Amino acid sequence: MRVKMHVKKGDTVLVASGKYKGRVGKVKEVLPKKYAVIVEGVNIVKKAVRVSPKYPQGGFIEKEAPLHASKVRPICPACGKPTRVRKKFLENGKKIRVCAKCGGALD
Amino acid sequence: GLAMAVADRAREGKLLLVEAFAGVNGKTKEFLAWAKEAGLDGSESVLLVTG
Amino acid sequence: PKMKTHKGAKKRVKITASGKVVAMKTGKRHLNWQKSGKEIRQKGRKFVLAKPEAERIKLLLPYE
RNA sequence: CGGUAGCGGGCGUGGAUCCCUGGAUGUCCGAAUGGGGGAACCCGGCCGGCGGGAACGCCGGUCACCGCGCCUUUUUGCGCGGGGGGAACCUGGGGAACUGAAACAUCUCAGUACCCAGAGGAGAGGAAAGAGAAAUCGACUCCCUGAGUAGCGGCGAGCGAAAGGGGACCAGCCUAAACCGUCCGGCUUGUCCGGGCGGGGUCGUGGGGCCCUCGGACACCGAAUCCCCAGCCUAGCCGAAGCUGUUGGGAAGCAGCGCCAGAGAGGGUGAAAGCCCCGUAGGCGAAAGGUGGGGGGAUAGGUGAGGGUACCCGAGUACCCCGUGGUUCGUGGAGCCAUGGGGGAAUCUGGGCGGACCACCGCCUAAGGCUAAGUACUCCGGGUGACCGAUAGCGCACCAGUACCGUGAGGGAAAGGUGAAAAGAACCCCGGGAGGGGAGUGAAAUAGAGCCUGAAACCGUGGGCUUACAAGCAGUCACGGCCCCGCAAGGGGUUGUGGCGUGCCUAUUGAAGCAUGAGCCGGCGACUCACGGUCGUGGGCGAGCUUAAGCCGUUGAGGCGGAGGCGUAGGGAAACCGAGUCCGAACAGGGCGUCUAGUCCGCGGCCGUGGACCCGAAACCGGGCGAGCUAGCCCUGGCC
RNA sequence: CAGGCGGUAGGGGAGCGUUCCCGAUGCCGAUGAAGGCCGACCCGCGAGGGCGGCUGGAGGUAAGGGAAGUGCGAAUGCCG
RNA sequence: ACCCGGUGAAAUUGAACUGGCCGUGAAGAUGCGGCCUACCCGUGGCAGGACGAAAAGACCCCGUGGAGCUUUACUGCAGC
Ligand SMILES: [Mg+2]
Ligand SMILES: [Mg+2]
Ligand SMILES: [Mg+2]
Ligand SMILES: [Mg+2]
Ligand SMILES: [Mg+2]
Ligand SMILES: [Mg+2]
Ligand SMILES: [Mg+2]
Ligand SMILES: [Mg+2]
Ligand SMILES: [Mg+2]
Ligand SMILES: [Mg+2]
Ligand SMILES: [Mg+2]
Ligand SMILES: [Mg+2]
Ligand SMILES: [Mg+2]
Ligand SMILES: [Mg+2]
Ligand SMILES: [Mg+2]
Ligand SMILES: [Mg+2]
Ligand SMILES: [Mg+2]
Ligand SMILES: [Mg+2]
Ligand SMILES: [Mg+2]
Ligand SMILES: [Mg+2]
Ligand SMILES: [Mg+2]
Ligand SMILES: [Mg+2]
Ligand SMILES: [Mg+2]
Ligand SMILES: [Mg+2]
Ligand SMILES: [Mg+2]
Ligand SMILES: [Mg+2]
Ligand SMILES: [Mg+2]
Ligand SMILES: [Mg+2]
Ligand SMILES: [Mg+2]
Ligand SMILES: [Mg+2]
Ligand SMILES: [Mg+2]
Ligand SMILES: [Mg+2]
Ligand SMILES: [Mg+2]
Ligand SMILES: [Mg+2]
Ligand SMILES: [Mg+2]
Ligand SMILES: [Mg+2]
Ligand SMILES: [Mg+2]
Ligand SMILES: [Mg+2]
Ligand SMILES: [Mg+2]
Ligand SMILES: [Mg+2]
Ligand SMILES: [Mg+2]
Ligand SMILES: [Mg+2]
Ligand SMILES: [Mg+2]
Ligand SMILES: [Mg+2]
Ligand SMILES: [Mg+2]
Ligand SMILES: [Mg+2]
Ligand SMILES: [Mg+2]
Ligand SMILES: [Mg+2]
Ligand SMILES: [Mg+2]
Ligand SMILES: [Mg+2]
Ligand SMILES: [Mg+2]
Ligand SMILES: [Mg+2]
Ligand SMILES: [Mg+2]
Ligand SMILES: [Mg+2]
Ligand SMILES: [Mg+2]
Ligand SMILES: [Mg+2]
Ligand SMILES: [Mg+2]
Ligand SMILES: [Mg+2]
Ligand SMILES: [Mg+2]
Ligand SMILES: [Mg+2]
Ligand SMILES: [Mg+2]
Ligand SMILES: [Mg+2]
Ligand SMILES: [Mg+2]
Ligand SMILES: [Mg+2]
Ligand SMILES: [Mg+2]
Ligand SMILES: [Mg+2]
Ligand SMILES: [Mg+2]
Ligand SMILES: [Mg+2]
Ligand SMILES: [Mg+2]
Ligand SMILES: [Mg+2]
Ligand SMILES: [Mg+2]
Ligand SMILES: [Mg+2]
Ligand SMILES: [Mg+2]
Ligand SMILES: [Mg+2]
Ligand SMILES: [Mg+2]
Ligand SMILES: [Mg+2]
Ligand SMILES: [Mg+2]
Ligand SMILES: [Mg+2]
Ligand SMILES: [Mg+2]
Ligand SMILES: [Mg+2]
Ligand SMILES: [Mg+2]
Ligand SMILES: [Mg+2]
Ligand SMILES: [Mg+2]
Ligand SMILES: [Mg+2]
Ligand SMILES: [Mg+2]
Ligand SMILES: [Mg+2]
Ligand SMILES: [Mg+2]
Ligand SMILES: [Mg+2]
Ligand SMILES: [Mg+2]
Ligand SMILES: [Mg+2]
Ligand SMILES: [Mg+2]
Ligand SMILES: [Mg+2]
Ligand SMILES: [Mg+2]
Ligand SMILES: [Mg+2]
Ligand SMILES: [Mg+2]
Ligand SMILES: [Mg+2]
Ligand SMILES: [Mg+2]
Ligand SMILES: [Mg+2]
Ligand SMILES: [Mg+2]
Ligand SMILES: [Mg+2]
Ligand SMILES: [Mg+2]
Ligand SMILES: [Mg+2]
Ligand SMILES: [Mg+2]
Ligand SMILES: [Mg+2]
Ligand SMILES: [Mg+2]
Ligand SMILES: [Mg+2]
Ligand SMILES: [Mg+2]
Ligand SMILES: [Mg+2]
Ligand SMILES: [Mg+2]
Ligand SMILES: [Mg+2]
Ligand SMILES: [Mg+2]
Ligand SMILES: [Mg+2]
Ligand SMILES: [Mg+2]
Ligand SMILES: [Mg+2]
Ligand SMILES: [Mg+2]
Ligand SMILES: [Mg+2]
Ligand SMILES: [Mg+2]
Ligand SMILES: [Mg+2]
Ligand SMILES: [Mg+2]
Ligand SMILES: [Mg+2]
Ligand SMILES: [Mg+2]
Ligand SMILES: [Mg+2]
Ligand SMILES: [Mg+2]
Ligand SMILES: [Mg+2]
Ligand SMILES: [Mg+2]
Ligand SMILES: [Mg+2]
Ligand SMILES: [Mg+2]
Ligand SMILES: [Mg+2]
Ligand SMILES: [Mg+2]
Ligand SMILES: [Mg+2]
Ligand SMILES: [Mg+2]
Ligand SMILES: [Mg+2]
Ligand SMILES: [Mg+2]
Ligand SMILES: [Mg+2]
Ligand SMILES: [Mg+2]
Ligand SMILES: [Mg+2]
Ligand SMILES: [Mg+2]
Ligand SMILES: [Mg+2]
Ligand SMILES: [Mg+2]
Ligand SMILES: [Mg+2]
Ligand SMILES: [Mg+2]
Ligand SMILES: [Mg+2]
Ligand SMILES: [Mg+2]
Ligand SMILES: [Mg+2]
Ligand SMILES: [Mg+2]
Ligand SMILES: [Mg+2]
Ligand SMILES: [Mg+2]
Ligand SMILES: [Mg+2]
Ligand SMILES: [Mg+2]
Ligand SMILES: [Mg+2]
Ligand SMILES: [Mg+2]
Ligand SMILES: [Mg+2]
Ligand SMILES: [Mg+2]
Ligand SMILES: [Mg+2]
Ligand SMILES: [Mg+2]
Ligand SMILES: [Mg+2]
Ligand SMILES: [Mg+2]
Ligand SMILES: [Mg+2]
Ligand SMILES: [Mg+2]
Ligand SMILES: [Mg+2]
Ligand SMILES: [Mg+2]
Ligand SMILES: [Mg+2]
Ligand SMILES: [Mg+2]
Ligand SMILES: [Mg+2]
Ligand SMILES: [Mg+2]
Ligand SMILES: [Mg+2]
Ligand SMILES: [Mg+2]
Ligand SMILES: [Mg+2]
Ligand SMILES: [Mg+2]
Ligand SMILES: [Mg+2]
Ligand SMILES: [Mg+2]
Ligand SMILES: [Mg+2]
Ligand SMILES: [Mg+2]
Ligand SMILES: [Mg+2]
Ligand SMILES: [Mg+2]
Ligand SMILES: [Mg+2]
Ligand SMILES: [Mg+2]
Ligand SMILES: [Mg+2]
Ligand SMILES: [Mg+2]
Ligand SMILES: [Mg+2]
Ligand SMILES: [Mg+2]
Ligand SMILES: [Mg+2]
Ligand SMILES: [Mg+2]
Ligand SMILES: [Mg+2]
Ligand SMILES: [Mg+2]
Ligand SMILES: [Mg+2]
Ligand SMILES: [Mg+2]
Ligand SMILES: [Mg+2]
Ligand SMILES: [Mg+2]
Ligand SMILES: [Mg+2]
Ligand SMILES: [Mg+2]
Ligand SMILES: [Mg+2]
Ligand SMILES: [Mg+2]
Ligand SMILES: [Mg+2]
Ligand SMILES: [Mg+2]
Ligand SMILES: [Mg+2]
Ligand SMILES: [Mg+2]
Ligand SMILES: [Mg+2]
Ligand SMILES: [Mg+2]
Ligand SMILES: [Mg+2]
Ligand SMILES: [Mg+2]
Ligand SMILES: [Mg+2]
Ligand SMILES: [Mg+2]
Ligand SMILES: [Mg+2]
Ligand SMILES: [Mg+2]
Ligand SMILES: [Mg+2]
Ligand SMILES: [Mg+2]
Ligand SMILES: [Mg+2]
Ligand SMILES: [Mg+2]
Ligand SMILES: [Mg+2]
Ligand SMILES: [Mg+2]
Ligand SMILES: [Mg+2]
Ligand SMILES: [Mg+2]
Ligand SMILES: [Mg+2]
Ligand SMILES: [Mg+2]
Ligand SMILES: [Mg+2]
Ligand SMILES: [Mg+2]
Ligand SMILES: [Mg+2]
Ligand SMILES: [Mg+2]
Ligand SMILES: [Mg+2]
Ligand SMILES: [Mg+2]
Ligand SMILES: [Mg+2]
Ligand SMILES: [Mg+2]
Ligand SMILES: [Mg+2]
Ligand SMILES: [Mg+2]
Ligand SMILES: [Mg+2]
Ligand SMILES: [Mg+2]
Ligand SMILES: [Mg+2]
Ligand SMILES: [Mg+2]
Ligand SMILES: [Mg+2]
Ligand SMILES: [Mg+2]
Ligand SMILES: [Mg+2]
Ligand SMILES: [Mg+2]
Ligand SMILES: [Mg+2]
Ligand SMILES: [Mg+2]
Ligand SMILES: [Mg+2]
Ligand SMILES: [Mg+2]
Ligand SMILES: [Mg+2]
Ligand SMILES: [Mg+2]
Ligand SMILES: [Mg+2]
Ligand SMILES: [Mg+2]
Ligand SMILES: [Mg+2]
Ligand SMILES: [Mg+2]
Ligand SMILES: [Mg+2]
Ligand SMILES: [Mg+2]
Ligand SMILES: [Mg+2]
Ligand SMILES: [Mg+2]
Ligand SMILES: [Mg+2]
Ligand SMILES: [Mg+2]
Ligand SMILES: [Mg+2]
Ligand SMILES: [Mg+2]
Ligand SMILES: [Mg+2]
Ligand SMILES: [Mg+2]
Ligand SMILES: [Mg+2]
Ligand SMILES: [Mg+2]
Ligand SMILES: [Mg+2]
Ligand SMILES: [Mg+2]
Ligand SMILES: [Mg+2]
Ligand SMILES: [Mg+2]
Ligand SMILES: [Mg+2]
Ligand SMILES: [Mg+2]
Ligand SMILES: [Mg+2]
Ligand SMILES: [Mg+2]
Ligand SMILES: [Zn+2]
Repeated sequence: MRVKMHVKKGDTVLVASGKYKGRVGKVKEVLPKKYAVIVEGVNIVKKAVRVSPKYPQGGFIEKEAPLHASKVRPICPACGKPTRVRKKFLENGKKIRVCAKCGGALD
Repeated sequence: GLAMAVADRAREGKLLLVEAFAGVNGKTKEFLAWAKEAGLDGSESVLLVTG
Repeated sequence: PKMKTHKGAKKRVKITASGKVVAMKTGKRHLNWQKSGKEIRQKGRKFVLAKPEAERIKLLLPYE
């Protein structure tokens, strides 16, 4: 029974805390084992790389460091506000995620 | 001592007997309503003893 | 564990109402042919143990 | 697509990884089971298969032993079963010594440690040849009590019951024998004997058999056995409510206004979050497997009253004796239960027992077996701590029963922490490298990986004061000088000369002692706890005080429970009498008593028993491990 | 006001500090917890307790009570 | 052995700013007294002292300690 991530790739989410409090981005990737997410263009850092086949000019590269999955919040496709995931059993059977604020389907 | 404890609270005046709590059908806000009326604004701690 | 009564004391001695400790006079078990009547008589009685040894014996009879 | 990045390739809404349930596969060793063997390797028989397959090899199957059914033509076959492991707990067979007794032998330690066999989630025990004094109880086990009583005891050290009462649990059954039936065998041929099977039978108001009489045989009871179900376990799921401002590297902080609450447990998130995340309260959940001590169904089974008869009612048994064990019982007046030896009955008008023996009065029915629950334990799962926090807590938080030591049995460590995030320092410079200096990342690099904090011993660099005609437990008092902080006056550091000056601990009549202990620093390090006593003390109640186990409630809530314990009477070896009583002929005289105060809880001091303030023997005992060193011998070789 | 106040074994009395509990869903804390390093300062007879500067970086625990693995310099102690 | 380059232990160690004489003192003093002597620091050497190191004296005694051995010590067991 895997880690219970409240957000998937690539949801559109709000970086709700940290240095990037306020930013908005698509969930580029999820890392459940480490309980983290990577949001595009967020939490970027200046990694040094030795001169290589890949990096002949060497120097630095930029890359998005994973944020703690907790710091990130799903945004509603409907009301556009950041929300809290809510579970809703459909008519037929299998369940979906819905916006606790309004009620819209998160998809 | 049990009698003596209720006594200390009697003399202070901080003992109140009620025959029933009216609005409370189960929810916390219901008690909060009722408590307001008994003058339990929650500026002081309360032991609530009831079956 | 709980204390045991010293049966040796229990068989030789008594605690009176006030906690005095009495025993039989020693010295009459035998060799009496030449003991005077007075001596055999006076040894027939009980006597109260001296306080120090008395209070040691009372400790030995704790449920007494 | 484990820890795990890397190189190199894949998979997933056609529902992957992952979690649960049930399958499949499962080399070799191990009870180890075809045989051998120095475990993990070596060699086979029978039957099939494979390769060109005769030889050779591989593959599949099969072949150990013991017990019972002997169903087996003994031979031969078949069938069910056993073996080995398990943390502790359990029963049984055997069974120490140190120690205590201030020596020691009886005794104690103790039927303990330990060895061995066996049982199972428990095991043991268990439906009276009981208890033991009441005209009583009614299987066993477990807890409280009775009780440190009765007793046992070099009557020393010490040991130490039972009945009764209060509770937990609750449950009772099957046979042997008479007698009927049948079946194979006997040859003393038979109303006979023996073995098997079925029926019958199950006892202490004594029962049962067989013959006679009424009843009912369709009434009733009813599993500990079987069937079904609820419920439970082994994956999961739903689950209320926060915005904005602000300081900050970061908000959960501060400020403003809100909301939820059967949820304000807790953990996480860059710091301190009921409303961000996982959750929490409250609910919902299984196709499959396990359980099912609750609910329902069935089956096995089980049930009367008289009269007669005198057929049966567990044998080397009871019983007696000798030698012992058990019990509180140590030979004691020594019963009772058990039995190694000898003698050796009876079938109810019989036997055993109520502490020698006898009489009386009673209790019980031996010499066959089964039985749940209440109880014990903790390898394992969960929950919780006025439990530990890396020298602690398990030996082990980490690659630990490891490294290492030891022939072996066996011994047995040390070792946790960058950061919120690897952003883990490109690039330049010195250098063979190591290591550094710039740069860069970060809030912080005096977080740089030999990474949080970073004390002390210990080692250096720099500065102030000081020191080469003074001899000293190293300090101290004074004065003076220099350097420093100070408006002032005052102070800090250092020490030239003057005064005075026998380290610390322990052990001691006495130590600076040429008596003991300590290189120095850091950390670990010794009067506790339980039960029972005796005083003091803070309280509660008072001629009364008080509950124990347990039951109910809770889930950091208490209540119930009076059995029992102390006290309200003492004296006496006792019978016994009683404000008295004992010795005594006493109506002398003495002794011990009377002339009320206790009891429960907490705290403190001390005492008894426990290792009892901590560390230390030489030794004694149990069970294993060692003749790869050494001693001797046995077998087979070699050397001079 | 008067008198007493050397002290080993030992007896008595009053306190200081360590860990933990209640007090706490509290209060202190990144405007800096604990711990560390200094000090010629304050309070206390003393054990101590404060205050200030530096370090440190996430905890702390009041008044009043409760409980103990509670204080080291020596054990040819133990570990480093 | 000594000197230079390289590597680099140990027992021991309360701390030391560690002189002689005559006294003294638990009776054998670098450490107490009074005198005498001595500029500061080393290197190669000798062993008189530090009652030098090492080993909680093996001698001796003590402990109602241990063990091995003996016998016409006591009690017991095997064996006969
Ligand atoms: Mg960066
Ligand atoms: Mg929600
Ligand atoms: Mg005792
Ligand atoms: Mg005795
Ligand atoms: Mg005696
Ligand atoms: Mg007396
Ligand atoms: Mg005479
Ligand atoms: Mg006389
Ligand atoms: Mg007295
Ligand atoms: Mg007493
Ligand atoms: Mg691993
Ligand atoms: Mg990988
Ligand atoms: Mg791998
Ligand atoms: Mg690779
Ligand atoms: Mg690649
Ligand atoms: Mg599916
Ligand atoms: Mg295997
Ligand atoms: Mg074999
Ligand atoms: Mg086989
Ligand atoms: Mg072989
Ligand atoms: Mg062959
Ligand atoms: Mg074969
Ligand atoms: Mg046949
Ligand atoms: Mg046969
Ligand atoms: Mg046969
Ligand atoms: Mg079969
Ligand atoms: Mg078995
Ligand atoms: Mg076995
Ligand atoms: Mg047996
Ligand atoms: Mg045994
Ligand atoms: Mg046996
Ligand atoms: Mg002995
Ligand atoms: Mg003793
Ligand atoms: Mg002894
Ligand atoms: Mg002794
Ligand atoms: Mg003992
Ligand atoms: Mg035995
Ligand atoms: Mg016993
Ligand atoms: Mg035992
Ligand atoms: Mg069970
Ligand atoms: Mg049981
Ligand atoms: Mg059970
Ligand atoms: Mg059982
Ligand atoms: Mg049985
Ligand atoms: Mg039985
Ligand atoms: Mg009966
Ligand atoms: Mg009797
Ligand atoms: Mg009666
Ligand atoms: Mg009677
Ligand atoms: Mg009666
Ligand atoms: Mg009767
Ligand atoms: Mg004894
Ligand atoms: Mg006894
Ligand atoms: Mg005994
Ligand atoms: Mg005995
Ligand atoms: Mg007993
Ligand atoms: Mg008896
Ligand atoms: Mg009883
Ligand atoms: Mg009762
Ligand atoms: Mg009972
Ligand atoms: Mg119970
Ligand atoms: Mg019953
Ligand atoms: Mg039958
Ligand atoms: Mg028979
Ligand atoms: Mg015939
Ligand atoms: Mg015939
Ligand atoms: Mg048959
Ligand atoms: Mg039969
Ligand atoms: Mg029959
Ligand atoms: Mg029958
Ligand atoms: Mg009878
Ligand atoms: Mg009859
Ligand atoms: Mg009859
Ligand atoms: Mg008739
Ligand atoms: Mg009739
Ligand atoms: Mg009728
Ligand atoms: Mg009917
Ligand atoms: Mg049933
Ligand atoms: Mg499951
Ligand atoms: Mg569940
Ligand atoms: Mg949820
Ligand atoms: Mg929620
Ligand atoms: Mg603030
Ligand atoms: Mg809660
Ligand atoms: Mg709480
Ligand atoms: Mg927020
Ligand atoms: Mg979860
Ligand atoms: Mg939970
Ligand atoms: Mg609950
Ligand atoms: Mg509900
Ligand atoms: Mg739930
Ligand atoms: Mg199912
Ligand atoms: Mg099922
Ligand atoms: Mg299962
Ligand atoms: Mg069960
Ligand atoms: Mg089921
Ligand atoms: Mg049932
Ligand atoms: Mg039916
Ligand atoms: Mg029937
Ligand atoms: Mg009948
Ligand atoms: Mg017979
Ligand atoms: Mg016989
Ligand atoms: Mg007999
Ligand atoms: Mg006998
Ligand atoms: Mg026996
Ligand atoms: Mg005996
Ligand atoms: Mg016994
Ligand atoms: Mg006996
Ligand atoms: Mg006797
Ligand atoms: Mg006897
Ligand atoms: Mg008899
Ligand atoms: Mg016997
Ligand atoms: Mg016999
Ligand atoms: Mg007879
Ligand atoms: Mg006869
Ligand atoms: Mg009879
Ligand atoms: Mg009897
Ligand atoms: Mg009798
Ligand atoms: Mg007789
Ligand atoms: Mg009887
Ligand atoms: Mg029987
Ligand atoms: Mg049983
Ligand atoms: Mg567990
Ligand atoms: Mg647990
Ligand atoms: Mg702690
Ligand atoms: Mg450590
Ligand atoms: Mg640490
Ligand atoms: Mg460490
Ligand atoms: Mg360590
Ligand atoms: Mg463990
Ligand atoms: Mg690990
Ligand atoms: Mg490991
Ligand atoms: Mg281990
Ligand atoms: Mg391991
Ligand atoms: Mg070693
Ligand atoms: Mg890390
Ligand atoms: Mg970390
Ligand atoms: Mg660098
Ligand atoms: Mg270079
Ligand atoms: Mg080279
Ligand atoms: Mg830099
Ligand atoms: Mg920089
Ligand atoms: Mg910073
Ligand atoms: Mg800095
Ligand atoms: Mg690293
Ligand atoms: Mg790392
Ligand atoms: Mg390193
Ligand atoms: Mg290195
Ligand atoms: Mg270090
Ligand atoms: Mg350092
Ligand atoms: Mg300079
Ligand atoms: Mg200097
Ligand atoms: Mg001069
Ligand atoms: Mg001076
Ligand atoms: Mg001057
Ligand atoms: Mg100058
Ligand atoms: Mg200067
Ligand atoms: Mg200065
Ligand atoms: Mg100034
Ligand atoms: Mg100035
Ligand atoms: Mg001045
Ligand atoms: Mg000065
Ligand atoms: Mg000076
Ligand atoms: Mg001066
Ligand atoms: Mg001087
Ligand atoms: Mg002196
Ligand atoms: Mg010493
Ligand atoms: Mg002296
Ligand atoms: Mg000395
Ligand atoms: Mg001397
Ligand atoms: Mg000496
Ligand atoms: Mg000495
Ligand atoms: Mg030392
Ligand atoms: Mg030392
Ligand atoms: Mg020394
Ligand atoms: Mg050393
Ligand atoms: Mg201590
Ligand atoms: Mg003491
Ligand atoms: Mg004490
Ligand atoms: Mg203590
Ligand atoms: Mg006590
Ligand atoms: Mg007294
Ligand atoms: Mg008291
Ligand atoms: Mg009182
Ligand atoms: Mg009790
Ligand atoms: Mg409840
Ligand atoms: Mg309960
Ligand atoms: Mg709790
Ligand atoms: Mg709790
Ligand atoms: Mg209770
Ligand atoms: Mg009692
Ligand atoms: Mg009489
Ligand atoms: Mg009388
Ligand atoms: Mg009178
Ligand atoms: Mg008379
Ligand atoms: Mg007279
Ligand atoms: Mg008179
Ligand atoms: Mg007189
Ligand atoms: Mg009189
Ligand atoms: Mg009088
Ligand atoms: Mg009176
Ligand atoms: Mg009077
Ligand atoms: Mg009185
Ligand atoms: Mg006491
Ligand atoms: Mg004693
Ligand atoms: Mg000991
Ligand atoms: Mg003690
Ligand atoms: Mg004691
Ligand atoms: Mg011995
Ligand atoms: Mg020996
Ligand atoms: Mg061997
Ligand atoms: Mg050899
Ligand atoms: Mg040869
Ligand atoms: Mg030759
Ligand atoms: Mg004080
Ligand atoms: Mg709290
Ligand atoms: Mg708190
Ligand atoms: Mg809270
Ligand atoms: Mg407060
Ligand atoms: Mg900050
Ligand atoms: Mg501030
Ligand atoms: Mg600061
Ligand atoms: Mg310093
Ligand atoms: Mg200052
Ligand atoms: Mg002051
Ligand atoms: Mg304070
Ligand atoms: Mg202060
Ligand atoms: Mg700072
Ligand atoms: Mg600080
Ligand atoms: Mg932090
Ligand atoms: Mg406190
Ligand atoms: Mg505070
Ligand atoms: Mg306080
Ligand atoms: Mg306090
Ligand atoms: Mg309190
Ligand atoms: Mg306190
Ligand atoms: Mg301690
Ligand atoms: Mg010490
Ligand atoms: Mg030391
Ligand atoms: Mg040493
Ligand atoms: Mg060491
Ligand atoms: Mg050492
Ligand atoms: Mg260490
Ligand atoms: Mg050391
Ligand atoms: Mg030379
Ligand atoms: Mg040279
Ligand atoms: Mg050299
Ligand atoms: Mg010095
Ligand atoms: Mg001399
Ligand atoms: Mg001198
Ligand atoms: Mg010296
Ligand atoms: Mg002097
Ligand atoms: Mg001198
Ligand atoms: Mg030189
Ligand atoms: Mg040299
Ligand atoms: Mg020289
Ligand atoms: Mg010399
Ligand atoms: Mg020696
Ligand atoms: Mg000699
Ligand atoms: Mg001794
Ligand atoms: Mg002696
Ligand atoms: Mg002696
Ligand atoms: Mg000797
Ligand atoms: Zn919405």
